[PDB]
Amino acid sequence: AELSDQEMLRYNRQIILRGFDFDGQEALKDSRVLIVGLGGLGCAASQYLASAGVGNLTLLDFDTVSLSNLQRQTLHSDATVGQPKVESARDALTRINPHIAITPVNALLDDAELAALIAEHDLVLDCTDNVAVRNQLNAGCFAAKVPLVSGAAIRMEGQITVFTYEAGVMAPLIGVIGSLQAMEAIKMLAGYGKPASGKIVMYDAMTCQFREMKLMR
Amino acid sequence: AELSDQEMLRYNRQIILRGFDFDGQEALKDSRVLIVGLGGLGCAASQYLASAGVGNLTLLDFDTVSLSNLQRQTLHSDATVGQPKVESARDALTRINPHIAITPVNALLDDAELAALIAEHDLVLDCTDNVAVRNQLNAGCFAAKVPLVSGAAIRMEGQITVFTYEAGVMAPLIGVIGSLQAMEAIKMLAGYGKPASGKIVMYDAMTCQFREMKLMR
Amino acid sequence: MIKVLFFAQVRELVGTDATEVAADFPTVEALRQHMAAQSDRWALALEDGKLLAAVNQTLVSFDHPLTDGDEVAFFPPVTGG
Amino acid sequence: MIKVLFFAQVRELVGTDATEVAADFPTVEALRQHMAAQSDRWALALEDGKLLAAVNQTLVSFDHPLTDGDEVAFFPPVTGG
Ligand SMILES: Nc1ncnc2c1ncn2[C@@H]1O[C@H](COP(=O)(O)OP(=O)(O)OP(=O)(O)O)[C@@H](O)[C@H]1O
Ligand SMILES: Nc1ncnc2c1ncn2[C@@H]1O[C@H](COP(=O)(O)OP(=O)(O)OP(=O)(O)O)[C@@H](O)[C@H]1O
Repeated sequence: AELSDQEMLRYNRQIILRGFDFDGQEALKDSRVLIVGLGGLGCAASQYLASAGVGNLTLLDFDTVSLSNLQRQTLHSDATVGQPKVESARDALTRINPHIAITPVNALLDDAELAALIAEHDLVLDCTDNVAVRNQLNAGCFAAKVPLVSGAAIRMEGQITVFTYEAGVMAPLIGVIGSLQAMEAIKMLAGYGKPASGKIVMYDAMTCQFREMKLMR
Repeated sequence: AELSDQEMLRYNRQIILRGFDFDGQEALKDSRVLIVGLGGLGCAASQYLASAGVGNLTLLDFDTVSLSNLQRQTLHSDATVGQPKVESARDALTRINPHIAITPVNALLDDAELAALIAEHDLVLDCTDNVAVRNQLNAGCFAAKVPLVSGAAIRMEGQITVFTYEAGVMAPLIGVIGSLQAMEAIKMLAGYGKPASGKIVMYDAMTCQFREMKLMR
Repeated sequence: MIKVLFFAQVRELVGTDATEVAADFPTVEALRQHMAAQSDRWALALEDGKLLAAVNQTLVSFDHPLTDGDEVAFFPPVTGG
Repeated sequence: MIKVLFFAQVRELVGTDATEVAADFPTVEALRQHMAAQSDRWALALEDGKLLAAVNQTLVSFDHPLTDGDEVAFFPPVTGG
């Protein structure tokens, strides 16, 4: 906790929100969030987790930047094509906020290693593209009991779900879903609002409609 | 129209979307969109209109960048504080896509001038914060018959509406609404999908619920 | 009956999401005052000028005719961003 | 009757958003095959493995019991991003 005079000015528009106040902004600073997948969604969500103020973020991805990715991953650029994504992203992110601590992790951890990593944070963001990983995550998160804000998108369709315990893709869709995630994360971290656990919010871009569907164990 | 080999690679994930194809991507390139208000929303929406490929964009805002703005306006930075917003934004945007033509307009036009400007584009984005401006826009757009993708956000609440014819604010909310706008714009520009005209989609962040309410003349 | 729903900041201030009420308001504006007269918090939450009414999935003037069975939602207007 | 709704890519391929159908499927999987047998386009749109069923606002196994009055929505699953 403990905001400086400068943080307190930059974070103002957040601090004055009824129910949030200085307290919320201190929670954010004290948080340690883990983002898995700095691609389409990982890029959208982190840009706002950073600007909002989550003090500590860990980027986890093994891939590198490429041309095609530049149709939607705003954090990356032509000058960074080839470079690994955790690094391209960290650089852009620390430009957005030089106040937070960013740690990049260029790799492909296995179950033993994810598990250790997860237990080290307060919340995880599923920003991946395959059920292999998504399953490890859901597994580790449940074992340590660490909240999971999971999301996905492809073509013109998105989904977002919370756990308290090729095909094309239109650029702005990753933004809708990505910013949804970053919102829910902040909600959990500061105990502000009511989380979207217990359901899946689906977004249909082709028609711009949102549906809510109840989940069952 | 006419994509180069490089555009055709960068825009791929869009081109392969059924119903969009090369045709859509050529429409985008040929479009002339006008964004009014490069603040919280203007920043969110333009980042994806740029990466997606709208060939020509015109930034219209009279204000300058400031600290407080850096909690949510990712396009700006500490190094640009003080500089006008159209310019800070143009620079960041041309980094995202060196292929499009960006024109900044540092000013506060009146009705005569908005009207001339509007009639020069194919679509306008209402990214302002006051009914004075929003009204001029709605007025001019209706007169020339140019589509209006209007949006707004404050505290934890957003809205988006299409026309075919202080209080705090959580950072990620501007992202949800902003990316919604950029989506609908692309939809109109290429005749892809069905537009959200004839209603208001409201987003309640505190609970993460979306409502649709029918509009009347 | 009269499923009066509340959204966003409005629901925030009034502390409830929905409330059934006895039929007795000709205009939407009729209900607007009854509810607003409950307390200072209610007065503000439902203050005139800063409120928007939505009758059965459709937006309506602060006059639309209210009958039994109607579902009225009260949310605030948004400008900014 | 049986309000069978379609969302996203599924509705895209089948060309309709909703369709009422005569009660006659024990399991959700029962309806899954009837509709899929209509054509190659329907076969693919409702191909097994690439579909998700939602019975009356709640997600359900491809077995949930279907009775008259039920509302079944068919949308695809999303991974990626
Ligand atoms: N096991 C994993 N650990 C870390 N990151 C992962 C893992 N599995 C997938 N990812 C990452 O998830 C990201 C998101 O991918 P997305 O589908 O968003 O873009 P891409 O995979 O980078 O795009 P493209 O469709 O151009 O291939 C990637 O950048 C990918 O590297
Ligand atoms: N007449 C207008 N022409 C051009 N831009 C306008 C006009 N009216 C308002 N704007 C711009 O709309 C933008 C969005 O403002 P937003 O409410 O998003 O941020 P701000 O006004 O910059 O933020 P803050 O709350 O820190 O004051 C501004 O950046 C503002 O300058």
